[PDB]
Amino acid sequence: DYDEDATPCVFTDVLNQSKPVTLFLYGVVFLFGSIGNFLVIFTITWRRRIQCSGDVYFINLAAADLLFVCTLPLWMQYLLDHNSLASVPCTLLTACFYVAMFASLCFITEIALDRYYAIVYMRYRPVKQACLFSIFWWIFAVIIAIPHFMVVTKKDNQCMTDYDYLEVSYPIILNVELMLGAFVIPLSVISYCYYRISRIVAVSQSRHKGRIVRVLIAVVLVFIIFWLPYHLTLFVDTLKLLKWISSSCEFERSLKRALILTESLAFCHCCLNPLLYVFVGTKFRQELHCLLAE
Amino acid sequence: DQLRQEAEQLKNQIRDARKACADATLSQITNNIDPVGRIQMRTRRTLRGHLAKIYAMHWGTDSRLLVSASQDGKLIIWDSYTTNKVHAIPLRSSWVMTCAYAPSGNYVACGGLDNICSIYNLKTREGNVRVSRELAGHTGYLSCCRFLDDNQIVTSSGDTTCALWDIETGQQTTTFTGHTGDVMSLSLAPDTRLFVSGACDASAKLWDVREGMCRQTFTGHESDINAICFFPNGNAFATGSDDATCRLFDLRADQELMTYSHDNIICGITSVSFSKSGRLLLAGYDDFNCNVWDALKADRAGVLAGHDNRVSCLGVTDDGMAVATGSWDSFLKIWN
Amino acid sequence: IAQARKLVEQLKMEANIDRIKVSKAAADLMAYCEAHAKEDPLLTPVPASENPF
Amino acid sequence: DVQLVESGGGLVQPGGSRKLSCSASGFAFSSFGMHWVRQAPEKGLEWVAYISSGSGTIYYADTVKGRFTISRDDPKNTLFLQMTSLRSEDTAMYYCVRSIYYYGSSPFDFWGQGTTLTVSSSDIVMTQATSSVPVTPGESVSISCRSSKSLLHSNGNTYLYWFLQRPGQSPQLLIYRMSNLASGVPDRFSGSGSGTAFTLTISRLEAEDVGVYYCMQHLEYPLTFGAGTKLEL
Amino acid sequence: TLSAEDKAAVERSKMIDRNLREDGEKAAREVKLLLLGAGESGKSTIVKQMKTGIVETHFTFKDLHFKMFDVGGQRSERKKWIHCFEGVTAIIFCVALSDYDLVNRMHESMKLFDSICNNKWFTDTSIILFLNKKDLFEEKIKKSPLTICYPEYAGSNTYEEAAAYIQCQFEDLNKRKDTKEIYTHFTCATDTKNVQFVFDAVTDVIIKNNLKDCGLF
Amino acid sequence: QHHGVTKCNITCSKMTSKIPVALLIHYQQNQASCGKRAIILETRQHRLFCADPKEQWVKDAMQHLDRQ
Repeated sequence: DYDEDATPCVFTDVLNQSKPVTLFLYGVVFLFGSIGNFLVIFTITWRRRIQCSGDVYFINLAAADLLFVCTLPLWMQYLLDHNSLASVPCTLLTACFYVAMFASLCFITEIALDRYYAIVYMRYRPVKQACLFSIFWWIFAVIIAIPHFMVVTKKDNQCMTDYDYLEVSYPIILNVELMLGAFVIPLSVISYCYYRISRIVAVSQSRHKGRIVRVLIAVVLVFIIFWLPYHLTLFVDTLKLLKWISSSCEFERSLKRALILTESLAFCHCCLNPLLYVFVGTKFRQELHCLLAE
Repeated sequence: DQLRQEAEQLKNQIRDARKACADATLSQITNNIDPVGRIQMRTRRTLRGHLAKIYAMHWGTDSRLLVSASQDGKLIIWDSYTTNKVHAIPLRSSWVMTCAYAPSGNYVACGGLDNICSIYNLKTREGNVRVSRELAGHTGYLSCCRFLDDNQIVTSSGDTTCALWDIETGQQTTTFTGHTGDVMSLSLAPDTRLFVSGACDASAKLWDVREGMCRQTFTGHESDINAICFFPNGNAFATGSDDATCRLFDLRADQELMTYSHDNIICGITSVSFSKSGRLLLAGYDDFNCNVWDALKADRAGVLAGHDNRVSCLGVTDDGMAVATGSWDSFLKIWN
Repeated sequence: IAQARKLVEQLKMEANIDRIKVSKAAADLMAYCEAHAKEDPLLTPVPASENPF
Repeated sequence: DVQLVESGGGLVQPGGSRKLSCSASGFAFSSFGMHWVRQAPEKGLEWVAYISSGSGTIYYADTVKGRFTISRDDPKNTLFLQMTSLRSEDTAMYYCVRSIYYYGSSPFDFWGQGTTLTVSSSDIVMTQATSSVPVTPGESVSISCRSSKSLLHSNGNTYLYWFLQRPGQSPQLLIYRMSNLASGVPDRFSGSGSGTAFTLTISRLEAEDVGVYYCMQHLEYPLTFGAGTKLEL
Repeated sequence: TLSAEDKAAVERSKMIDRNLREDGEKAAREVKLLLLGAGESGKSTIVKQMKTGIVETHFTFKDLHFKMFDVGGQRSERKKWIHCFEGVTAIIFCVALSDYDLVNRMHESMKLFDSICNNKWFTDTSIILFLNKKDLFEEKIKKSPLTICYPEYAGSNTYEEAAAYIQCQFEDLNKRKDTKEIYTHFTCATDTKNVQFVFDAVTDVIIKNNLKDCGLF
Repeated sequence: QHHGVTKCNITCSKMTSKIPVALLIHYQQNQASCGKRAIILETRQHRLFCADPKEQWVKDAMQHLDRQ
C-alpha cells in the first residue's frame, strides 16, 4: 500500500562477480611473491652474508613482501564461504598483514632515501646502523598499522569492524591514513630522491648512466601505475564518506567493483616489486645463474 | 765510533739506575684496593652534522663547548649541553689532523697535512671568524697543536720537531728537536711548565717548555706512539700505541709502571684521556669502540661500544662531567 | 758525526737526575687518586639533577 | 670597523607610507638577527621589530604588528622597514641594532646612529626605580631595576641587559645577561641581583658617562626596555 | 619544554646546518685525485698538463671539478697519514718508463705500488696508471733491452708488446681484480687528450660507485 | 578489514517506519561484517527494507514462520 524512500541495495551480484578475479589474483600474487622473494632472500643472504646497507633493506623489504603474500592463502581459503569452519584468528592475520604491507612501503621509502644520501652526499651508511634503521622502520610500521588491526574484532562466523560502538567518522581517519602512509608521503619522497639523483647522474658523459635512471623511472612508474587508481578510488570513497559529491546505489556498487579490482592491482604490485630493485642488478643476475642448481 | 759505545754505556747506566728503584709494582701495592666495578656510560647526545672522518676534538675550558675537526674541511664548535652548533669554520685545506680550543675560549687552532695549523679568532668585533694568523715553518705534517695561552702554542710535527710558536710575532721561539721519529701527540702538564711528546720512535719524551731541552726520555713500547695524556696530578702520563697496549709512565720514577694490555685486543690506539680524579683511563681503540681502564688495577671496567668506525679522538671535561669519543663515522657521542 | 755528540750529551744531561723509588711515586699517586674520588663524576654516577645532560 | 647608518626620516604625513633603510658595512650581515628600536624625543626606548638571520623568523611589537614589515637585502647588505598607517604616536627616532645569538654571544653589540621621523599632528613590564640620581665623579652609583616575571630561565642565566645612551649619541651595550661585560667597556661596571631584582654598580665614575641607562630583558618577545635613570651632576 | 632566546640559537645552528649540507653536496660534486710517483718521476710533467706541504690543484673540465693532491712532499711515515685519503675517488699514478736502468727503480715503484694497491684503505679505489715519457723510453729501448733490470723477460725489443707486457705486469699485482679496476694510459705530451682520459676514467669510476650504491652494477 | 574482502550486503542509512507485520511475509538477519547489525525484511511483493532489532514484531513473525 505504501513504501519508504531509503531501501538497502544488496551486493550479491558484485560480490559474486568479484570473487573469481580476487581469488585468481590472490593465487598468482602468492605464487609470484613466493618464487620471487624466496630467491632474493637466498641469493643475498646465503652467500655474501649481508655485505652492505642496501642489502639489509632489500632483505627486509623481501621479508615484508613474503609475509604479505603468505597472508594471502589464508584469506583466499577463508573467503570461499568458510564461516562454519577454517576460523583463522583474524586479529593476528590482519596485524601481520598490515604491518607487512606498511613495512614494504616504508622500506621502499628507505631504499629511496639511501640511494639519495649515498649518491648526492656520499653519506654511506654502516651495516649495523642499517639494521638499527630497519628495526626502527619495523617499529614504525607497527605503530602506523595500529589503527587498523586493533579495532577488527571477532564474531562467531566472520571478523569485523564496529562503526556503531565507536566513532562513525573513524573509518574516514582510517582511509586517509591508508592513503597517507602508503601513497602520498612515499610517492613524494621517492619522486624527490630519484629526481635528485637522476639530475645528479645526468651530468656524467658516460654511457652506463642510462640503466639506473631507467630503472628509477621504471620503479616510479610501477609505483604510479600500480597504486594511482586505487588510492584515487579511496579518495573518491572518502568523498563518498564525507558526502561531498555522492550518488545512489549504482555509484556505490561501481565504486565497490573498482575498489576491489584496483586493490587487487595494488596487491599485484608487490610481487613484481623485487624484480625492480634486486634482480635488475648484474651482481645478482650472475649469482642466480651460478646458484640456480644449488 | 767512541761516542757510539759511550751512548750504549750511558743507556746501560740509565737502565741499571731505573732498575735500582723499581722495588714495588703499582699493581702489587694497589692489589688490596677495592675495584671501581663497572662503568655503564650512555651516549647522552648525538650531533649528526659531519659528513667525513673526524680526526680530532678539544673540549672547552668552561667544560661546555667543544671544537671538532673533520676531513670535510669544516671544524665546528659544538655546544655539548644543548646539541647546538656555535660556529662553522671552512678550512683553507680540508686535510686536518688536529684542533685545539684555547683556555680563554677565544682562539681555535687547527692543522693537518698542509704543514700549517692556522689560528682562528672567535670572539671578534667583526662578527665572523677568520684566520687570525697562519703559523707556518714546519716541514713535515702537524699532528697536535695545543694552546699554552692566547700567545704561546706548542705544535707537534712529522719532521721530528715540536715547536713552541709565538702568535703575536708569528715566528717560533724554541725547537724541541732530538728524537728522530714522527711526533703524533702532545700533552701539557697541568701547571703548563712541561709537556710530553709521542713520536714514532716508540719513545715518549718530557720537554721543558721554558728551557727548551729534553728533560726526560721514556721507552718501553715497540711500535709507534700516537696518543698521550697527562695524569691530573701532573707527575704521570699514559701513552697509547699501535701495540694494543697503553703504558703509564711516571715522571719522578722516570719509568713504566703499568701496561694496560689485553690478550683479546689486537687493534691499535688512537687517543687516550684520564678522568678528573685519574682513576679511569679512557682510551680510544681501533676496533670501533672505546674501552675504559682502572688506571691503578690494570683491568677494564666497561666498553663504550657505540660507534661504527674507529674512534679517533677523546676528551674529558675539566669538571669531569663527560667524555665524548669522536669517531670516523662523523659522529661524536658525549658519554657520561 | 757531531749529532752523535749532541745525542750523548743529551743522554748524559738526562742521566744526572734523582729518581725516587716507585713505592713513594706510586703511594702519592694513589693517595691523590683517593683524595679526588669524591669529586669525579665518572667513578660514581652523579644523580640526574647535577648532571647537565 | 662595524658601521650602521640609516636613511629616510624628516617629516611625513600621518597614515602614509615610508620605507626606512639601514645600511651595514663592516660585518657578516648575513648572520645577524637585527632589531629596530623607537626613541620618542622625551621618554625611553621601545622595541619595534626583530628579524632573525637569513629571515627565518620575524617578530613585531604588539602595538605595531600588522602595520610594518622588515625585508633583508643580504647581497647588498641593507635592512628595510616599511611603515604603513603611521599615527601620531609613531613619531620617534629609530635605531637599527645588530645582534647575534649563540652561547656566550652578546646581542645588541652595536647600534646605528639612528634617524628621526616626525609625523604631523600580557608582556613583561620592566619597572625602573627613579628618573634622576645626583652624582659626582669619583663615587659609586647603584642603579636598581625590578621586574614582573622570573627572568631566571631553566638554563640558569637571567636574560636581562643594560645600556647607556650618552647625550646626542646612540646607546651601546654594557652588561648582557646581568653578569657579563660588553667587549669595549671598562670592567668598573658590575651587575648583580636575583630574579626580578637586578642592580648595576658603576664603580669610580668619571665624566662622559652621564647618559641614561635603560634596563632591558630578553626572555620572551615582546622584549621591553625601562624608563631609564638619567643621572647628572 | 622550550627555551627562550636560545631557540634563535637553535635557528643559528639550523641556519649553518643547511649550509653544511649545501657544502656537502658540493663536496660530492668534486672529484678527488691522489697523485703519487717516484722522485720527480713524472709528477711535474702530469701537473703541467692542465692548471710547502700538500699543493692541491683545483681545476675543472666539462662541468666536472677535479682536486689533485701532490702528496710527494710529505717526507714522513706514509702509513700515518695515508688513511686520511680513504674516500678519494682515484689514485692517479705516474711512473716514468725511462727510469728502468737506475736505482731498476721501477721495482722500487712496484714496491710503492705494492704498498698502495694491496693497502687496506684503498680496497675499492681505482689506480689510473700513467707510464709517461714515451719518447725517451723509445730511445732507451732502441739501444737496450728490458732484461737489464728484469732478466726473466724473454720477449722482443719492440715497443708495443713489451709496453703491453709491463702494463699487464703492473696489473698482476692487483690481487682484487673485481672490486677495483687499474686503468692505464701511455701518454706524454698528448695535449688535452690526456685530460680527456682523466675525465673519462673519473666519470667511469663515479658511475661504478653509483651503480654499486644503488645495487645494479 | 581491507575492502577487497567484504561479506556484508547492506547499505542501511535511514530506517523505515512501522509496517503491517502480516504484509511482511519473510525477513532475514544480516552479515554483520561492516558494523550495522540490522534486519533485512521483505514485503509481500518482495521489496527489501532495513530495520532496527528493537522491534519485537519479528519475534511474533517467527511463530507464524513456524506455523506456516
